[PDB]
Amino acid sequence: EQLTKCEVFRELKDLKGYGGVSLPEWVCTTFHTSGYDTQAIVQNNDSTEYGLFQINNKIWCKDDQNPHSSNICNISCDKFLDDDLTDDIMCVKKILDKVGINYWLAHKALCSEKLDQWLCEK
Ligand SMILES: [Ca+2]
Repeated sequence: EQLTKCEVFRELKDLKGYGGVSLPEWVCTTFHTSGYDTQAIVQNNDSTEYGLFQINNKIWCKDDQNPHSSNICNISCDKFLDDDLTDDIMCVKKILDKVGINYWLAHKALCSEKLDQWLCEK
């Protein structure tokens, strides 16, 4: 499910300013993390990342590949592949509170400058 820039802008409302991260920074971070695809699945080494935010199953959510996950978000990873981003966002908040925005390697590298390009109107 490939969302558009403004659909992401609209759906990530509850993250606005959280942890001091602006909405524009989030639209930018999710693109360079999953390309706006809520069904994105990437697995490198002993880890598989899920959804729009690419939440790993190493410590955030539990899945099949790793039953022994810390599962800090207390949720099955498959819940990060549907169209409802509510539970994804709740988990993102736990990630921000704990490891911070740097979980998303893309934020520092490309989403800390030039943010106006990522805004929407109306
Ligand atoms: Ca979800």
